[PDB]
Amino acid sequence: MIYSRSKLPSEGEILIATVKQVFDYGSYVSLDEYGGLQAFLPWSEVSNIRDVLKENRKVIVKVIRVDRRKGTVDVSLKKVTDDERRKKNLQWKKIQRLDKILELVSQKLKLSEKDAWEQVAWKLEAKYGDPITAIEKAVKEGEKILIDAGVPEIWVKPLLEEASRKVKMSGLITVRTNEPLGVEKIKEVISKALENIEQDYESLLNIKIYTIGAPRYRVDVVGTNPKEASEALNQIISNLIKIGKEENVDISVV
Amino acid sequence: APGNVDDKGELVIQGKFSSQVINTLMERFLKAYVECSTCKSLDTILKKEKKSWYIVCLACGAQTPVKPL
Amino acid sequence: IAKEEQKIKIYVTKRRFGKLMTIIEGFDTSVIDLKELAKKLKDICACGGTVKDNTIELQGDHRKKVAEELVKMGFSRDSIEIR
Amino acid sequence: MRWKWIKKRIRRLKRQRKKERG
Amino acid sequence: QPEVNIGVVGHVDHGKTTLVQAITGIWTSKHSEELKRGMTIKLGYAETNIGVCESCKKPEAYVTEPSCKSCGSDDEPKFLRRISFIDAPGHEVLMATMLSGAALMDGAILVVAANEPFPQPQTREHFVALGIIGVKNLIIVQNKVDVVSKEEALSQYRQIKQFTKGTWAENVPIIPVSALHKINIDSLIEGIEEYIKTPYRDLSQKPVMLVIRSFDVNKPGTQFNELKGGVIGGSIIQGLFKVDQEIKVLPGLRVEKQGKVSYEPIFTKISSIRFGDEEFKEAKPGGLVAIGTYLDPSLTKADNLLGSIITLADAEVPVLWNIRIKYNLLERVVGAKEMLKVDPIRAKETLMLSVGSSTTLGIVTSVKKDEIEVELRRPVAVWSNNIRTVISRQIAGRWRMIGWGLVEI
RNA sequence: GCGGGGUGGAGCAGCCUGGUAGCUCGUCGGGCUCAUAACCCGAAGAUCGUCGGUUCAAAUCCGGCCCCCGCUACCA
Ligand SMILES: Nc1nc2c(ncn2[C@@H]2O[C@H](COP(=O)(O)OP(=O)(O)NP(=O)(O)O)[C@@H](O)[C@H]2O)c(=O)[nH]1
Ligand SMILES: [Mg+2]
Repeated sequence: MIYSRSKLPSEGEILIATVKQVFDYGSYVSLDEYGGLQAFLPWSEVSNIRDVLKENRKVIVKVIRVDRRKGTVDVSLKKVTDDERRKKNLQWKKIQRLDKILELVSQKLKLSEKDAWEQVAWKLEAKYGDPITAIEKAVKEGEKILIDAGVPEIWVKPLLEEASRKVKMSGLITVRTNEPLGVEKIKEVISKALENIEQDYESLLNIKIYTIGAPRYRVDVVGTNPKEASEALNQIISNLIKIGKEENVDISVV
Repeated sequence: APGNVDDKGELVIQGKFSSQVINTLMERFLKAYVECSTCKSLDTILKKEKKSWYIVCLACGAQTPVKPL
Repeated sequence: IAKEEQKIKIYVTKRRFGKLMTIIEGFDTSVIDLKELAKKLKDICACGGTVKDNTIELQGDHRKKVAEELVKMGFSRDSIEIR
Repeated sequence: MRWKWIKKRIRRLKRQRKKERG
Repeated sequence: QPEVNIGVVGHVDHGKTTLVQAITGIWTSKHSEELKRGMTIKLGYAETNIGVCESCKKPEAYVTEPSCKSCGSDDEPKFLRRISFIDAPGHEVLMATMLSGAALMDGAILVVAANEPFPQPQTREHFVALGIIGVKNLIIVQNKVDVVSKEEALSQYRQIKQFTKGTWAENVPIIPVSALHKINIDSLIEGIEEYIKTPYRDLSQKPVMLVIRSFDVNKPGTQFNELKGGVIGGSIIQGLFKVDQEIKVLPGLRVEKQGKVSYEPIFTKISSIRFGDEEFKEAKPGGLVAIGTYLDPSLTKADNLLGSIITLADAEVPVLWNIRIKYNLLERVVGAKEMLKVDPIRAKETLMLSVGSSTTLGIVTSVKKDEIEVELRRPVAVWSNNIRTVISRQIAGRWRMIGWGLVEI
């Protein structure tokens, strides 16, 4: 529930629709950006035809006809330029980073995905921007970016805590030593390197370091953010080596 | 080669082998896992423990231990 | 250290310009090193050669030679067949 | 040639000098 | 802890391991998966309790647990001692680890197969290795008597009673068994209780020990925070170690400097002591021990310090490269199917010098009547002047015992 | 301990990004050819290891529990 602030799409617009039923001489589509607004798609506008006419792969189109009278819309997937098929395909993952937030927040607050799209997503639309980038400034800066535009102060915190899930990344290191109490120097040079790492390259989820051979070890930085992977893992691995080299514990990446 | 048994008791080996080399390697099996070592009867049970299987004849009463495979 | 033994088929083959070649096939590619074996065998034969998939190939008839060199190295006389 | 020989002479020397050292 | 180390020697598949199963209940694993399809390969290990049914009749009186109600009646068998075995392999070429093992043994049991032609290539090879080294406490056993004629295990007992005659083995007693079904094993227990007696070892002596395994307790994936130490596996021979003693290994790890070679002693502390599956605070000779350490398990993974020897930290032990052996030869090569006469030793030749538990190779520089000097590859830590050694050659692709003697410093 | 696979009988795609289970073979029937499963046509046949959740909807996404093979290693 992506609700819209219109009754019919404007004619010659591009949007994400979902195929609903495969009929003989066309196919009824649901224009996902208009309250699942049922439109028609004939064959003269299609073009191996059983994976894009799939019962509901979500295909992108151009609106050919909008008969405002009856309430019925035609669409075509021939009349999408392939320089209209990418930037309204990046606009899809931002409009379905939003859908999710208001699909779990409205639920949590126990209200409606209509009163979640009317209040949050139709008053951060007045604030020049896709309502997922007036919340990406919000979760980082503050809840005063949500209050500014007049987004009712019931959604404000349930939004900011339902927006900010895992990503797993690793590396093969080699810990060779000859110290009398070497095992202790390994545990040291790992608990001194895996240190103050939960606040440098910040709120990541867990770090595990373990023997998969004897000298070979895997390190494992899982993180909420994918580009909060190597950044961290690499600082850990850089400090392994440095704190390994300073204390006579030979360390190196594979 | 690979294979599994059908749903009515039939071996489907995935590799086309002549009708002879299956007998010669099905006799050898008999020799190592069914023919007891005391009187050559073929009338045997196959025991299993931790890591020592035994051919147990139903005629004489002895036990031919076998490499467990 | 390890062990492993295998059935060994040795025979005359065919290469381009120049003479026949000698195929030695049927070694266990996990355990045995055809590259260390073959360096050793090219020394005995005194022929160029390679590891050709899971085989060693040796340029010229070397069939009595190789069996005589393989049995020395601690391979079984009874697993080897010169064809 | 003298490439050959120098390394042959060297290998002879080493290997033998290995056999003397041992 | 176990009091004493007993070998189980013999030919390949004669059932040395199966007879350690029927006494201890413990299998060597049969592992490397390649051992699970071959047979035992690394030195097996197994322990047990030998009580005695005082209130009943022998040999069935000789129990394995505190339980006498099995034979006669209940009176809980007085415990006599706890023991431990070392199962050598039986395959001809795994000669070099059985020798190695034999530096730790206080006594042995010769497992002959009742269904094969008696003097089998390794059965003998082992035996004379025994007679050579000094393991004078032997008990022969005729194993597979469950698959033979009652005439056949007697006619072989002739053949054993005639071989065992001109050799040193007076009344070395031949107890027929059936390792498979564990019948007549309690009579083997009466043998081993009588003949393989518990020697005296002076504890005040310089702590010395041999190593024959060593393992990374760390499973695939134990986290760094509870990375337990590396583990050296071997048997004490002289002294007694204690939990929290400073220690060194020898000859120890070698460095690399552009093609150079240089071994050196490693130091560490005893992190933990354990015998069987039970942890101890001290350790004494007889038995194989294990010593948890604080050194990097990468150093002691697969079995890296195999052959090494452990001593007190700040002790006095020469790490020789070159060595003076006084020696003597067998007149035959009791080992090969073939008995071809042992040639006299030639200079600039390769031989496999077993000293202690280490199995080194080395090259011969000098050759006298009975005094040779051997340059080596990996050094040897010579803990005493009473170092028995064993001398092999490559006869035909497979390594063969040919002479023995003593290490001179 | 990590994987890697599991799918008509058989070989296996598909699983990423869920929306009438595909291929090759075999079988079986018919046809074509002089006679060939050579070709042409059709049928049969997998609730996609197992158990469960999420989803309107799953072979797919998810997690416990198995079955073979690489990795590890006898783990004092
Ligand atoms: N019938 C019978 N079979 C036996 C007896 N003892 C052992 N076996 C069988 O013989 C096989 C070999 O036993 P094993 O103990 O490995 O012989 P081994 O000499 O110890 N082998 P290794 O050289 O590795 O030490 C096993 O599969 C076992 O089942 C026996 O007394 N009777
Ligand atoms: Mg054995």
